[PDB]
Amino acid sequence: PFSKKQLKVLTWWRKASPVSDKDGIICDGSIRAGKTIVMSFSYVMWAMDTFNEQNFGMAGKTIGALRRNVITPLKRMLKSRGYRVKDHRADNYLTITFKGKTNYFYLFGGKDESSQDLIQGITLAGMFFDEVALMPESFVNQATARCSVDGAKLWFNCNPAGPYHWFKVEYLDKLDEKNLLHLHFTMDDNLSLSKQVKERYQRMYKGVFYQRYILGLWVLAEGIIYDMFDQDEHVVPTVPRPYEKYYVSCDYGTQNPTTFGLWGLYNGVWYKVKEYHYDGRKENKQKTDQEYYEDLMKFIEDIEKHKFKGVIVDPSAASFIALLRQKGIKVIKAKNDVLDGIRNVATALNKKMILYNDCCKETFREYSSYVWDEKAAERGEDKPVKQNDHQLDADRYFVNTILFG
Repeated sequence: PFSKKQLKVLTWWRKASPVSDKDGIICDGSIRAGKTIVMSFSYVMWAMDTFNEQNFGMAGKTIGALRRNVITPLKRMLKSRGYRVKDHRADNYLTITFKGKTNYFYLFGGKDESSQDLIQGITLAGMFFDEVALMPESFVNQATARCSVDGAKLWFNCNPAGPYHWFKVEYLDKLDEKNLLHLHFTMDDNLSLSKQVKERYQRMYKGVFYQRYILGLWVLAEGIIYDMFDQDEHVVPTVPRPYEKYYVSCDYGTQNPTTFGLWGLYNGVWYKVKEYHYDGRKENKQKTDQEYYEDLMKFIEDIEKHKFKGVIVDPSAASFIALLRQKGIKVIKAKNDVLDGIRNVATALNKKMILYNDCCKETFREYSSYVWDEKAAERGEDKPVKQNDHQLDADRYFVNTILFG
């Protein structure tokens, strides 16, 4: 069962609809509202019905993201209803055929290099954006400019960012000016989710991320980032526990602070067991990659190497990664997504996927001074102020790479 609102996405374009004259549709709102899948399916339906031997565009933050989110379940859904699909993987387009008709669906990425050469020249009968909130504005405008065929329709799908964000300002606020339908989506509009499963997702988020991804609201990122951190809840005594696995997470910095952090699993919870924190300026002495390698070994002396699963480090610190690999240390390149990492660290704090030993003094100080960039947030761009963020960046590298995936 599709909800009343999901059905509106499936039927708005059909000639029988009152709102079929509109030049496109925007579906913003909460996560898990069942909007990405119905809107993807409706786009293909529409395209197949309305045109023949015509080109269409589908876009994501990256072509991979687009495939995992949208295409792969869309293809199973299309095959079910009796559409013949043929994915041309390396070429990044599909040919869907249905009741004698055939159309061409090209896959693009927001920042992708190969995409930006194709979108300069291709002609399109329509365009579809998934997570348009994340895509760069310039690519989105250049893609709509390629929709030159008569009867073309623009389809936008996203989750909320800040209310100064270009997509809010230029598309959602200027809704009649571009002649677009708008359907806002909540978890109420996903009938497959039980009141049991829905209350589980509401627990996952608090603060700005709750207001954005649950209430569906374009609310401003302001003040303390991890407002849900709570020394009652998240700090525990620094006493030995029988840890199953281990990692070390590392923000590298010669000029700045370098930090390590021993993470350790125990009954479904990862504990930041201790912290390393070396400042060049304060100590009045920088450190070489050798010296940090040496320190990293002292940092993990006491743990059993059969439980130690590797050092997570930012790809930028390659000079360090080279050395660590020469010394037979397993390196994991960190999933360095800033905004999505911050979002996940909070979700881990809220669900209590992580806890901290009371000895993590530098980390707790950073929690109280990690703040959103206020100036940039009111330009549309949600960013952290990169200052007192060295333990918290390492903690993000760990949570985003190990816990989430």
